[PDB]
Amino acid sequence: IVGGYTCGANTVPYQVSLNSGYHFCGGSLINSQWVVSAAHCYKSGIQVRLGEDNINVVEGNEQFISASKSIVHPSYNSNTLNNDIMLIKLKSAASLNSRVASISLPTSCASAGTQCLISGWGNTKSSGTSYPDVLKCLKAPILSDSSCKSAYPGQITSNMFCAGYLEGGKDSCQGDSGGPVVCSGKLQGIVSWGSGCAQKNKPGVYTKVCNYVSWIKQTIASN
Ligand SMILES: [Ca+2]
Ligand SMILES: [Cl-]
Repeated sequence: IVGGYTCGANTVPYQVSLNSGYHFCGGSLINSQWVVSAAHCYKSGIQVRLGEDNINVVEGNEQFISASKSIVHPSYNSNTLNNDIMLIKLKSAASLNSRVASISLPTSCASAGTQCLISGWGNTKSSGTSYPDVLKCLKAPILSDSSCKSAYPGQITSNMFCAGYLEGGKDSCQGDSGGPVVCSGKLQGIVSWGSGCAQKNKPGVYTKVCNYVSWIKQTIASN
């Protein structure tokens, strides 16, 4: 997250870190035994880390649970990142508390102008590299469909939306992938892609989760 702020320990209790010996991706806990992340975050050897603030320090409140099953969207296209969404089922159920809580799925899509909270342990630099150990937060608006497709001609599908600032200086970045975009207490976005970070007319591109709620619920229910 470039141009955000320190969330505060456990102020985003649905934010998970995906870990394969290191934090590599964000995720969103949607019930005690299921995480939503980006398909492009897919790999073997995933440990889900809940209750995390500093990902380099055990502060108490952490739950480390291995993934039992990963399900990449059937239609995930790694070339275009169309349908950039993946479910992860935990070996055992998260103990739910004030620091480890689920985020509700959308009952409908969000519109441009809605303010959202984007969070993650990703890069905080537009130029160069700096990785925070503590969770960063960004308030950013959903941008117009039209604004989004003009920034990335030919690359935005109905399964993608832009959030942020065409002026730049505020954006998701490398390491934030699979993380939450929450608007009005609903998981509307997954940190998917973009061109650079916090560059002018290059807003963050997010997986449009409201397109996936029927697939998420059917898959959870059958798995
Ligand atoms: Ca920690
Ligand atoms: Cl916050």
